[PDB]
Amino acid sequence: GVQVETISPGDGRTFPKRGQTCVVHYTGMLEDGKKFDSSRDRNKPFKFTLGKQEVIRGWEEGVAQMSVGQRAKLIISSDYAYGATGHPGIIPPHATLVFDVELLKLE
Amino acid sequence: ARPVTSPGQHLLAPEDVVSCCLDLSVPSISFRINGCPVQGVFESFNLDGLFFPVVSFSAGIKVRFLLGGRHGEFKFLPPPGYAPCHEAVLPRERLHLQPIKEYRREGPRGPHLVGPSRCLSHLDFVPCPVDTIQIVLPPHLERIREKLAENIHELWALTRIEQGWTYGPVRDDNKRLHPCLVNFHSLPEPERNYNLQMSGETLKTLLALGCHVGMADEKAEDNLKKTKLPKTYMMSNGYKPAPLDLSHVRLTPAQTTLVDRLAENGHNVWARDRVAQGWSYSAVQDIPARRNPRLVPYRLLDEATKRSNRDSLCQAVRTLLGYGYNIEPPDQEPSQVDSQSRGDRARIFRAEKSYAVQSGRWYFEFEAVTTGEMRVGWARPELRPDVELGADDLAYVFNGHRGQRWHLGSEPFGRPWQSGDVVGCMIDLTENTIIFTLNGEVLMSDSGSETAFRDIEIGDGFLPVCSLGPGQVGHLNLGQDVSSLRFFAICGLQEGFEPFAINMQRPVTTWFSKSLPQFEPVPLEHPHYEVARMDGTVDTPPCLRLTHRTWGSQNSLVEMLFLRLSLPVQFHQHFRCTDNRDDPEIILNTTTYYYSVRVFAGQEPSCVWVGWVTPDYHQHDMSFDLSKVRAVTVTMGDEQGNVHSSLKCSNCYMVWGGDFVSPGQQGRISHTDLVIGCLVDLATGLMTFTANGKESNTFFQVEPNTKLFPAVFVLPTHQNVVQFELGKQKNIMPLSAAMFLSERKNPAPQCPPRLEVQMLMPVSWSRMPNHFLQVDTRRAGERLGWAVQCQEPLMMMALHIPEENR
Amino acid sequence: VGEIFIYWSKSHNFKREEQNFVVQNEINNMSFLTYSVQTSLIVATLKKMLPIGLNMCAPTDQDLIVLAKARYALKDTDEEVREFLQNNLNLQGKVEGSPSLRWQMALYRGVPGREEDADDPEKIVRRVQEVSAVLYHLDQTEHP
Amino acid sequence: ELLLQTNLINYVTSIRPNIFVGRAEGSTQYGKWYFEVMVDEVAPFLTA
Ligand SMILES: Nc1ncnc2c1ncn2[C@@H]1O[C@H](COP(=O)(O)OP(=O)(O)OP(=O)(O)O)[C@@H](O)[C@H]1O
Repeated sequence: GVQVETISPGDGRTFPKRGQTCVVHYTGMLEDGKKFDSSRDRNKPFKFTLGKQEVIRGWEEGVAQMSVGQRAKLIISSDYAYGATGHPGIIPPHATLVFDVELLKLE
Repeated sequence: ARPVTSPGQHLLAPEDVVSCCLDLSVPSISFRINGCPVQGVFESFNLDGLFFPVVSFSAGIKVRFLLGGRHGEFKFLPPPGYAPCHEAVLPRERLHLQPIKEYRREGPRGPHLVGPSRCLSHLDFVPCPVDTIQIVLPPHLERIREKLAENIHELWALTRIEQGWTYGPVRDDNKRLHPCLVNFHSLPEPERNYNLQMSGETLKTLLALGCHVGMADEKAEDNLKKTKLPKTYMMSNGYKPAPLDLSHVRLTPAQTTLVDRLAENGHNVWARDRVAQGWSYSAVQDIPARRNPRLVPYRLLDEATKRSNRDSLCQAVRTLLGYGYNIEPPDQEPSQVDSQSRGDRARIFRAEKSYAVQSGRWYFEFEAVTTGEMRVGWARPELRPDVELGADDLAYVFNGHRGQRWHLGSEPFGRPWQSGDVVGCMIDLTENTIIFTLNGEVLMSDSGSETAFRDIEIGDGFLPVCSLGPGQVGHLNLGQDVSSLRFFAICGLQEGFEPFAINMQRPVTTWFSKSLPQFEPVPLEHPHYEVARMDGTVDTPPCLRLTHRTWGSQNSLVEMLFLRLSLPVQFHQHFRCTDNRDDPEIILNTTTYYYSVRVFAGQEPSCVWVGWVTPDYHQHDMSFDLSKVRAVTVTMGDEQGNVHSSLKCSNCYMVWGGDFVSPGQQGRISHTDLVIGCLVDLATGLMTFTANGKESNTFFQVEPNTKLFPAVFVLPTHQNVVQFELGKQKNIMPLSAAMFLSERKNPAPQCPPRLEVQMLMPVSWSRMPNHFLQVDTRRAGERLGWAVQCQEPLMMMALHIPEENR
Repeated sequence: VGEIFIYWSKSHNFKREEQNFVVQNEINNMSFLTYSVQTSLIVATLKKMLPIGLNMCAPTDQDLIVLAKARYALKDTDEEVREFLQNNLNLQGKVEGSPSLRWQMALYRGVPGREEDADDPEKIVRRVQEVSAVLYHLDQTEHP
Repeated sequence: ELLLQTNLINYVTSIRPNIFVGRAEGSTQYGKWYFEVMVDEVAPFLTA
């Protein structure tokens, strides 16, 4: 894998820790640029707990790298994502995913 | 979007100062963020036009333009040699923030529809004085020149002393001291030589314009006397202006029209000389830097300076008349600007097709804010955007710029409007008639009939329609608020006519003729162009042939034709790192695809361009050559030198047939057909061309994931023009394999029904958004600069065609 | 003007004398406006003045005007048409039923000075009878 | 790639000062120009 590029800076001090809930807004696009998912569209932040394997490896590591209040672009390879199987109907097999992720707060 | 490295990278956030610098010499565009260099530049871009600062945005921003001087306080000093942009405001305009190519504008009574704007060209700033070097001054005019220089200097000094200029050793505006305020013979050599040259230039341009000048009275020269001037007009050194009196002389209107041309020519010659010397234009005068406020071509010059020059030249011609030389104005000669095609020049706004009315009596109003070219009336739903309103049978309109009624031609009708006049358009479909009223009075034809049109067949229906020429503004009132109509009560209410949108709970949707060229399928009934789908024989692949139906006949249409195949080939997301029988493994494993274009004998290859176009090509250029192609190099580098990437981006990749034309064959009609093959490697992003089986030097490189449409730009020269051959070569797959997934491993050439030829159409109907972003622009202050604010969100649901990326 | 036009429509001799006068004197009715019945000044001046007559009548009176025209087609005299309207005053159109009457009423009541109009049933019958007679005779004139 | 795609997008508009500069042979215009833009307020996500 996962590559992180800081779109906007964060506090730079608070970072997610294992077993700590992370609240984010994400917009997911395929490497071609086609959008397939976005929490801003649903208007509800996505909350997930690190270390529980609730999200894929790319989210795990990339969001662990990000700091509170930071907006970043995450590039996640197929191996670090749904991979060969993919997500039938949404993500084509063997696809790289690009996510615009803002880490709102930690709870 | 190409990422560019900069210290502390982040998306534009509050308290960020973006400094943009344009160097037109390289040419290059460079950026600085908070005073830190942005490690990336644009360069080698097209210079066919005028550049302006621009900021694009969605709702939810507040930004400020800092243009230097009094219109903005630069936070960071401009890089050496770069001028503040506020210096580029033209003499006749005041600096302000404006939208770009708006077709709609808010108004007091309601929204205003706006026609296309007139844009200056980069060539409009090139002074073009008439060629006078060929003319040789007759001696009688030479002697008059000798005195004309002095007399012009006398008038100059008279004006200077009248406005308060006084003599001095050095020239300074505040001191009001002028060194050249001396006798002409005592004038410094350079200025005196320039004055003599200009005085001779006046006579020489008089001759050049076609005017005739010839001595009439010798005694007039001896009769002329210089006017005595008072001691106040007498100069500190002792010099006195001595302009010869011309109270007796009189000027004809034609002579004044000629004086206007003389002043324009003189100013243009002066501007050309100063440009040659190295001067340039600036809103603020800087003599040490060779920047002048008046160094612009005459047409763009300020009104006051124009009047001053006209007065000077009128006095000069008066001096010639006083000397007695008869001057014969030359007759005006016809001249047509033909700047743009009239059919596509005017923007047409119509009601949506679903609002067409097939019965009843309907009324609406059109207020003409300007007095220029505007048409208003009723159009049928199938109205074409390229054709002018009323030129065909689709629309019945009124053009009150000159007072004509337009339907299948123009006839005199009514009278022209002035500014603010309201034209009420009325359609009675029970009587099949159309009526036009100006300011509540029914316009009458020459015969005296009240109805403008008669015996109208209902057909599909009728829709309100207007057409605005360049620079015109009109307010269309469809009557949703009946009290808003100004003359409905005076005329129309009692006659039973009803407002068009009287009982409509929402504003009527409108469609305007957008002038963005678009690729559309060739019509199956096109009068001039025919496309034939030919099956692939044993020795021939599938083909799409273009033929000119009307070649070599009256009404034939010969113009540049831009053609593309409907389906694109898309390059792979990731590029590879670093007999005549196909080999079963190479053909299956190859990523190269090939398609050819056959230019038929009799079609000049010099008029054919063959290649590919991205989904972004929108140039309907009548005079097209490869120089017109858009192209820009984006260069990423390190914080010091060390260029890292030099990518080139363009929308058109093509080769000219003149390159493959043999030098001996050039200038002669060729019996042979010319086959230009194009190969694309979808894995390596490399594009190559072959001519008659010979590799060409031209080659192109494209970034991964690029979409490319096979394309041909041709100026027809024969009944048979070109043929898209969708074939293949040894170990190169056909084009259908790239286009279609199901045929990705099929080496047999195919031309499925979806694949077809499409031609570039100049204009197309486009829906006008019901709501528009509210942008507030205002000058915050002398130091704060100008300010743009947009705070109210506005969204739309967009339907996207995957293949066309539109 | 409507009374004069009504006399023109009723009397055949008036029409023939107007036709003669214009023909012998070579008058130019087209020049006057800027022969055929349309060019006739008697009908043209009415056509010009009629919008004021319609302005008198309120939009509710459209049905009553239609009925009065029907009576004039029945050839009823003006007084008995007046009595017919007087006894049938209730039939005046209902604004609620038709949307058009709503936006017509908007303008009619918005224009100052006409709020007092329609207050008097005698006034209503006056205006309806007059405008109906004028419209009826104009219909006969325009019919070939 | 086959079915038409739909999505909600923001409206975007452009604003310029009435300043036009270009290069041509014999032109009267200067070749180097410079300006600045200061960002006072920005909402990263006013909409989706
Ligand atoms: N702005 C102008 N427009 C038209 N003609 C001009 C202009 N400036 C100069 N000329 C021509 O050149 C002559 C100027 O001569 P000269 O070189 O002696 O003037 P200068 O003192 O250098 O000018 P300035 O008045 O700008 O100080 C004018 O008489 C006219 O012939």
